[PDB]
Amino acid sequence: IRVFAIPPSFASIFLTKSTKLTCLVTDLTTYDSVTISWTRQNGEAVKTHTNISESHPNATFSAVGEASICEDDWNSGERFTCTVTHTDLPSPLKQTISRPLHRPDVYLLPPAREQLNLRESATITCLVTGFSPADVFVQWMQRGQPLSPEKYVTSAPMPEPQAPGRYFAHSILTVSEEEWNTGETYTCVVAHEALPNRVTERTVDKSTGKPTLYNVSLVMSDTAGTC
Amino acid sequence: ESATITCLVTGFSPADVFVQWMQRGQPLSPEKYVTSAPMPEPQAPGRYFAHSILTVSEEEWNTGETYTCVVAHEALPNRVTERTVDKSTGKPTLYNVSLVMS
Amino acid sequence: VSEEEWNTGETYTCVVAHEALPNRVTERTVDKSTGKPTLYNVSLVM
Amino acid sequence: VSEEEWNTGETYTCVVAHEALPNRVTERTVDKSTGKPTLYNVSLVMSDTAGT
Amino acid sequence: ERIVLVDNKCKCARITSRIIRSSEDPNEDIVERNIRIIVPLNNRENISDPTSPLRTRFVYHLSDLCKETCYTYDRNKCYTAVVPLVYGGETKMVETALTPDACYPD
Ligand SMILES: *[C@@H]1O[C@H](CO)[C@@H](O[C@@H]2O[C@H](CO)[C@@H](O)[C@H](O)[C@H]2NC(C)=O)[C@H](O)[C@H]1NC(C)=O
Ligand SMILES: *[C@@H]1O[C@H](CO)[C@@H](O)[C@H](O)[C@H]1NC(C)=O
Ligand SMILES: *[C@@H]1O[C@H](CO)[C@@H](O)[C@H](O)[C@H]1NC(C)=O
Ligand SMILES: *[C@@H]1O[C@H](CO)[C@@H](O)[C@H](O)[C@H]1NC(C)=O
Ligand SMILES: *[C@@H]1O[C@H](CO)[C@@H](O)[C@H](O)[C@H]1NC(C)=O
Repeated sequence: IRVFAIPPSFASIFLTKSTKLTCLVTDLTTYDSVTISWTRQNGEAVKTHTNISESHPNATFSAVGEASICEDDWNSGERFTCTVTHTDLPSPLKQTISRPLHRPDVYLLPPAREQLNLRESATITCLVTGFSPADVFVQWMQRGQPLSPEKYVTSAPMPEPQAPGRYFAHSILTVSEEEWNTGETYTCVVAHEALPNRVTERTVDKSTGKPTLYNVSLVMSDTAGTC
Repeated sequence: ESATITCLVTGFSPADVFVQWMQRGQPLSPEKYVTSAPMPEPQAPGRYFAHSILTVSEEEWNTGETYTCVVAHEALPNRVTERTVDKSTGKPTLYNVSLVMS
Repeated sequence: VSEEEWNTGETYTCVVAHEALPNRVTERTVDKSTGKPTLYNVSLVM
Repeated sequence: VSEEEWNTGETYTCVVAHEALPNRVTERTVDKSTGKPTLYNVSLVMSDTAGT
Repeated sequence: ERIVLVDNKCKCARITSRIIRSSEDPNEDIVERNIRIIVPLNNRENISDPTSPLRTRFVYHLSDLCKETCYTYDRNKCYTAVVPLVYGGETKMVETALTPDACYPD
């Protein structure tokens, strides 16, 4: 019978191109055919719970108001009241959640040489800074091949020391040293708002890393306009 | 505008690390450098990883300071470990520069 | 250390401990490339 | 042309018209520093060799 | 295996790269960025307008061309400048080709 409203992450509308509403209710008493109301400013009802656990060994029956709505409705800033209708509560309580702009500063950093000297593995980081919305998702992709979710992990949002409004996040795809030094392509992409395009593709390689040698070849020839 | 320095460190089985930054042996204020919380590593659940991000002006980077990242941990034999970055801390960067006048 | 061991470019970190140090102990690293300024050679071919 | 005209030389052009030209008109330009120059005064600057 | 990062045709920069491979060991491979710039030595501030004098300055910003005026002529696109041709009392305004054999009609 706990009352709390949690908003779906903006990364959900980029991962699956859909929005899944959820109300944060913990340890609600198990009752047969429970009803849940998730009303917006229009007052329309919510679609019933899908893929829920009716019986819980720990009695943690979360009341989830799962529904699929357009992102425009939530982006409009409508008040979302989670009316937890139940037999125990005669008058359900109301909880409200709402959201009140700089482009992400994303660059890809090559791994250190000491890690390659150790030969155990290689760690590459993708610095995502200068973004005002809290949530941010970073996906790792090698030549169009998706990976396991657990191989790369993203960081929790933290306030930027220089600008309190801006936030920073670090994402890593830790890999092996052989895959790094054989020249395999690594690409970093970010799914964040306040951007001209939907996503920005950034990549770094050993060839496009720190270069040690430079033979510039400037030919002082009278012949011109040929190359 | 500025230079952003990140400090990579992994392998925390006790899972208790503090990162400090100093300039020429003088410790800096905690406002400039921030340390991320430890998180599990995909290879080994026992080992964790932590990060520190320092925001400093690019003109200070061009001066060639020590910019040491002191990482303190229990498992370290001396309980701290720092590395020094510089303008030429990587390769010697030999130049093959050539000029043809054919 | 042996000359070949120095040629291998090992870390050879020197660590020193004292009470006046901020962390009571500090580290430094010396290699073959701890100096090595950038080598510029120029060619003039016609 | 006079010698003082060649000193601090202006652009002298040779424009000729014929059937066999692609655009029917071609042009060639000479001055002091192009046609058999005494010296090749060039300033060659490279910036941001690191690149992006 | 030489990869071409960028190539500005009318500047003739040709920024390339290759990873040279030594014997198999902990990574000591030398990463190199290889460029080949052809200076004209006879072109003007406009390669199309003959009136401008000889240009001495040779500016090469690598980042600017990795992502306006340039020095080297192109073989594909046409460089056409307006030129006066006079027969008698009157004059007719006619086109011209700065360089031959580049983009002649086919
Ligand atoms: C020298 O370069 C300038 C660069 O702006 C040129 O001036 C214009 O160039 C465009 C490019 O095709 C033409 O469409 C315009 O007609 C040019 N302006 C004039 C007034 O002709 C031009 O190539 C040179 N400048 C001048 C003054 O001739
Ligand atoms: C420049 O230095 C490198 C480094 O040894 C060398 O391989 C190269 O041949 C040198 N250039 C010339 C022209 O000797
Ligand atoms: C560049 O250095 C290499 C060494 O790997 C050398 O073989 C080559 O001749 C140099 N390029 C020159 C001298 O133009
Ligand atoms: C030659 O070039 C230099 C540098 O660009 C310049 O200072 C000087 O005035 C030039 N001299 C002539 C005669 O063009
Ligand atoms: C630079 O040297 C390498 C040899 O290591 C050669 O393959 C490459 O072509 C050179 N760069 C240029 C622009 O000639």
